[PDB]
Amino acid sequence: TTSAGESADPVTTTVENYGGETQIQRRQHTDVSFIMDRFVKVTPQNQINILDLMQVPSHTLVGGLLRASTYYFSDLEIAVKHEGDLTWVPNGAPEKALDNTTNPTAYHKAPLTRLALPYTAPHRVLATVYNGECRTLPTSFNYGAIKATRVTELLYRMKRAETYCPRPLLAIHPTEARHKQKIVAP
Amino acid sequence: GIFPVACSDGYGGLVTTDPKTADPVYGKVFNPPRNQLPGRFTNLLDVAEACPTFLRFEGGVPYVTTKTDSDRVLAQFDMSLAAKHMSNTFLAGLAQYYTQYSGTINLHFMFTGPTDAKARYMVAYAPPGMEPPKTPEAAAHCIHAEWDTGLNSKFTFSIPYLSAADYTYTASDVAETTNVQGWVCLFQITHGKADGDALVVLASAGKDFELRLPVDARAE
Amino acid sequence: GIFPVACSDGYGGLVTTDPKTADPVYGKVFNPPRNQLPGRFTNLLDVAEACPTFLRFEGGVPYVTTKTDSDRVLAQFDMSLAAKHMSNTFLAGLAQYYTQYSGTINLHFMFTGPTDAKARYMVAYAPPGMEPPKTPEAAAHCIHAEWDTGLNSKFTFSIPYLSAADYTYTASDVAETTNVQGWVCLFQITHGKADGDALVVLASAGKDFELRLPVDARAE
Amino acid sequence: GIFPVACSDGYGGLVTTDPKTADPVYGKVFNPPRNQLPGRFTNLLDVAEACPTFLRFEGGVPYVTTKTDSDRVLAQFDMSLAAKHMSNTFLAGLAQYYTQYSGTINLHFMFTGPTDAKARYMVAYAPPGMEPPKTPEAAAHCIHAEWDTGLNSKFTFSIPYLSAADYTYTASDVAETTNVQGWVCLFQITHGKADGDALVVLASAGKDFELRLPVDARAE
Amino acid sequence: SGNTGSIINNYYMQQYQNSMDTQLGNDWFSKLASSAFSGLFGALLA
Amino acid sequence: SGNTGSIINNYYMQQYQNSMDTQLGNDWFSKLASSAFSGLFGALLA
Amino acid sequence: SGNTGSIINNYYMQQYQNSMDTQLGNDWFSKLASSAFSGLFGALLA
Repeated sequence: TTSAGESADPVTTTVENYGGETQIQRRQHTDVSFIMDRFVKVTPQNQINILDLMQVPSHTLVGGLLRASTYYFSDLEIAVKHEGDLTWVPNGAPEKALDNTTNPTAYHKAPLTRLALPYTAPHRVLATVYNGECRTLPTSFNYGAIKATRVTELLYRMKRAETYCPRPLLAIHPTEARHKQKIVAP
Repeated sequence: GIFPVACSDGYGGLVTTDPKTADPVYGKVFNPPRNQLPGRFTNLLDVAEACPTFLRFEGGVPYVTTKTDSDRVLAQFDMSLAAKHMSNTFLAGLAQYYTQYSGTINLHFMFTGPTDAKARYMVAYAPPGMEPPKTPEAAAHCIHAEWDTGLNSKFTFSIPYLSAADYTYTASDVAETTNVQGWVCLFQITHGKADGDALVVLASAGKDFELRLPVDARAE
Repeated sequence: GIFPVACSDGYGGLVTTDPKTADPVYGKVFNPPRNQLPGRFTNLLDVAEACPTFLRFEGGVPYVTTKTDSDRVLAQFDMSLAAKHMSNTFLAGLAQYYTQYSGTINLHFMFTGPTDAKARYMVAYAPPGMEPPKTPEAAAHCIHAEWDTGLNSKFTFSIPYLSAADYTYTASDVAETTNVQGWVCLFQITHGKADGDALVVLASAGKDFELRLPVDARAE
Repeated sequence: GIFPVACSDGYGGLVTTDPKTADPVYGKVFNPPRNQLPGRFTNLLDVAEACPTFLRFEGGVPYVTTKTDSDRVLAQFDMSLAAKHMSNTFLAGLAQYYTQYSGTINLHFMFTGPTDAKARYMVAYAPPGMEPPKTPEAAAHCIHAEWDTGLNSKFTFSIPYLSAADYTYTASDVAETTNVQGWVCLFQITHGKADGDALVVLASAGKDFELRLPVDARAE
Repeated sequence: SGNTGSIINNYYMQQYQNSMDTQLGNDWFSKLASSAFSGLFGALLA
Repeated sequence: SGNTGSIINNYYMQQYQNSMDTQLGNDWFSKLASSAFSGLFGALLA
Repeated sequence: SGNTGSIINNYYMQQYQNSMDTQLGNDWFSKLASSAFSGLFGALLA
């Protein structure tokens, strides 16, 4: 079809224009909830870890896709391998609170602790990018913090995720005409 | 007596993808209200259909300029989401996290020359199995569309999904020397004084484009 | 056969906060009756609203005395539940066990001078973003109330919750040099022979004051 | 309190055959459509009844040729699914994965000689307990059928299941020197000029043939 | 009713899980806080 | 339906336990085996 | 609703398993993608 390209109203032509037939699509794997809802590994600090989703690397599926939104909301699950007992404290707690066991403390049980945590920030949504200083993000943008004698593995999993205002999602830039890879084959 | 149970071997380890939820530890929290925030999106392909993003041509530019020489090929590239020409589009940024796709991909072409520059263009889909056409005339035998410039600056064309299997791979295997899904071929039929003008091109997902089988593979 | 079950990794450790109960071991005990005992309270904020407690002013006294000199500031302090001026109130004793709040805090002012001592006072809320006003006149542009002495000795004013976010922190971060939630400013407009008389001030929770997200942080 | 349970000894190990399923880890996948593909089969014995396959006779050939000499035995072999004569049929390839069977096995005989070659044949089932008959005449006392050549080239005969027990073994024990289920005996009554012509024979499962008790025993 | 959140019913009787209360014959601070005067007391103008 | 024998219902949805089939638009060997000729073809006598 | 697939109901109340949402007073890209023009714009011939 021709159209006015200056305008920005979306134009979606179909193969019917030259005699084909549009087929049915099933798009549940690109549903935001579904796709954000799986664990991703972060490298932990030894003891105090503040729970901040911007720690997940930007090349991972969850990091790539979280950065493709500018505001988001979710609850959280974490799975942690740690020595000692693990204390979590909510958003806004003094760091010293991480040593008081009436704050949610999970006693060590091999091999790891899986915990469901609520969204706890004072904001109606959080953001992956914030134009206040222009890199740094307000300190209230976090899900609390955890502490144990040593934490060895930390994985985050976003629950009930919502995303607002999409932002660039970039693939590898190939050096040759196609990015070629060894694909799993018999 | 109490209820007897078999704790079964092979079940129970943490799976990073499992369909179950953790036990809660901190109840009763009510959130700030956020109903009606602008800009929500629910499915990554709604934004892939509604927002076309630019292709990348030699030189790192999103356009092709009209040539004034006997060669009428403006661009020819692998119909592959791993193609270099597609590598800055949102569609390619999405496609790297899935292993298979099918359905339509739409190409948009917008003429940027002045009011007294005119041209006529042709886009053709060349399916795998023969070398891609090098001339408008050999390419006329392919599925193709031709158009010219005028009051409307943009033309959009659906590349059809055509394959032996029902899905194709979004990645390209290092063994695959010829592109498995064919080529798109953009030609210039002629122009009247359009030398140096740019045709900019974008790509977006069609109505039945579909990505399935999420995969995380390093990549960014 | 018996019922198969997956004992799941990552579940089952004791959590100091969990929503479940222990198994009982000593049944059938009936308690002494205690229905109708006086003085029950169910929610710590019912007593924070119904019982105002005293503020603390320089010198460790719950009042401010009228000054007879050109300086009309009777008191100026951070609208913070971690303020020194608030540090002996029940509201501050409660607030240290939660990380966020919002809603109204009420201030009460009671004149204690003799029948022939008169004064007129002003309380203003100065929001963050500018230095707090130093004079009644600069402060007149803020939300403010003014009153004088007479047969009723007390005046009560609601400090409004005003913030970009819907909740604020009850603690004060060591990074935060300027108080994040503004100042309350108490001024004396004038007095007639009230030199040395004390205005005592108390604080209580307003109707929509709310504390959420319990935290234990050493502190007492 | 929580629900008490006895984790029972002796239950819970992986069994390679158990009747239960694993926990899923990758949901929501929809397959390419495959309804109506040609050639489906649901039960291995539907193809064992509908497709007869060839017997193997001395020399590695699927036929027996008419003899012109006083010996009228064309073939005699153990009614055993482990018989050499049965060892290339699909029925024997199936039977090695089960330990017991019962029911009918059908033999098919097809004459391949020219239009002026004629013969008359006899097939007999000789039950265990006596040596198999060596002549058409001794064999006439067995269950038997006789037929001749003509417009129809094929004749089919059901070997009956006859045994003391209700099932028999598909394998043959190294202790069993005499075949436990008897013999099938194929004779030539006479021929008119059929010297050298071949009778080819196939076997298929009868209507009530049944294999039970799956077993994997190396074997191929 | 405090910090408890299981939807299914306890396996043990109530008489084993807790002590049982007996009767003879937010109560006060709730009533107190609800009775608070929230008016004005002057004549209001504008 | 293969080798499965639990009477109670699966804890996971069907959409997680198996792939889901889609439609477009013992089948053959069963029909084939049922159509087999089981008669005689002569005239029978006695 | 994301990646979850148990058929039976959660043992914990919803108020413990998740935070609760409050109200005041694919939304935009879905509406946007549905409004896309899919026609022609010329006169069509044949």
